[PDB]
Amino acid sequence: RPVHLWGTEEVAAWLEHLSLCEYKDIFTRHDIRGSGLLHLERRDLKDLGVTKVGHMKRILCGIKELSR
Amino acid sequence: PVHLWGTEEVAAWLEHLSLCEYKDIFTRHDIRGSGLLHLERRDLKDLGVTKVGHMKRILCGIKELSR
Amino acid sequence: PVHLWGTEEVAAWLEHLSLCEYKDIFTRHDIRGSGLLHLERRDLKDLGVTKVGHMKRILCGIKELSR
Amino acid sequence: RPVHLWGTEEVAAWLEHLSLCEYKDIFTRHDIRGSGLLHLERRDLKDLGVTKVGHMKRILCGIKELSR
Amino acid sequence: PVHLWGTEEVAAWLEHLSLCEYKDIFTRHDIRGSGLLHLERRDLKDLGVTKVGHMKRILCGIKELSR
Amino acid sequence: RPVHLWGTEEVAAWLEHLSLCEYKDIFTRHDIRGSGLLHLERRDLKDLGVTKVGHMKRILCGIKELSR
Repeated sequence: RPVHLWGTEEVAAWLEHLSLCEYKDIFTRHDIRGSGLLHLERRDLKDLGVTKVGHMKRILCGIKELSR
Repeated sequence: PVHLWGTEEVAAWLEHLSLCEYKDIFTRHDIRGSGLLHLERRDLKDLGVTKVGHMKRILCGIKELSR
Repeated sequence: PVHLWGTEEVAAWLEHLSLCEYKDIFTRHDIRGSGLLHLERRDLKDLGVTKVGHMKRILCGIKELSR
Repeated sequence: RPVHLWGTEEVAAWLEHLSLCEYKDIFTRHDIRGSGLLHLERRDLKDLGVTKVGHMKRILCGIKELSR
Repeated sequence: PVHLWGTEEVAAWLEHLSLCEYKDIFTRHDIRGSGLLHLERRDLKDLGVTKVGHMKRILCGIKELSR
Repeated sequence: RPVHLWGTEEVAAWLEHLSLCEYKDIFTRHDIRGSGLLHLERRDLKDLGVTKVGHMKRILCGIKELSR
């Protein structure tokens, strides 16, 4: 289960875990593997479709909250 | 506790700063409690805030929240 | 050494990342070794890559090449 | 010979020097003087006809590799 | 001061760049001083300039005017 | 008088104020209200009839020079 080995579906849970299920799609289409998450930057999220800041933040912080 | 401020809890805060004119976006962007705590100049720029005196007012209202 | 990777050397790499589905363009665009080392989000977007998880996979495969 | 004083033909060599002779034409038509090179941006190259990324890159890096 | 360059003031400038062959359009389009200061790649493309080396020459002659 | 509330005639002055009176017509026909001005883009101007760059620029800059 290493954060870095999360298959695309592993990530999905996570988001669902943040109540951001509504993003499970794209995050899946863009083959967002475990590791990928760990480096998403505001722009990646913008390219990934996320726009409500409170969500980028929510996702972004859900990340530091991961590696760490 | 800020850490759990619903989107409406934040609203008050802004209104407490006399920045009510921003309660909209801050609400649309689902700016939860925690989110505030990490806004960076850019987030505010993306959030619509532009008058520096306001970005600062909001940003310091944050430093003046966690600490 | 990457710095001299012919267009086919790069190909392997991609295939090493399981991104074989990109070996085409990367070859058409005469993506030599050095070129890789400087691809920027845009180059990848121009290069056809779009699934973020891939741009990242490629980009990090690069940081994970020079360093 | 100052990079900034390269006449249009000076540039030409350079490209030929990168094995990008196939671009000597346009680069010449667009009166690409020495200095001009120094500021080409992805778009200039796209307007200049270059499309194979590996070439824009090759040219672009041939530039930092110049001024510097 | 550029900021007030009449259409003919601009003309000299171009001629100073050895881009006299453009003094026409730049004059027709009533390219006043200030206008120059904001030309963007497109304006030049609309203005007729096409040889990149010239758009650049003009554009930098501008950066090299305000600053 | 809020830039955004300029009636069609309010705009007119402005243009006349830029010595672009020769455009007061179209700008009036196209019911160019205050706010409208604030978002004109090169194309709007082209559709609006303005063609001498120095004028689009003049108008365009007369705008940033407004909101700001």
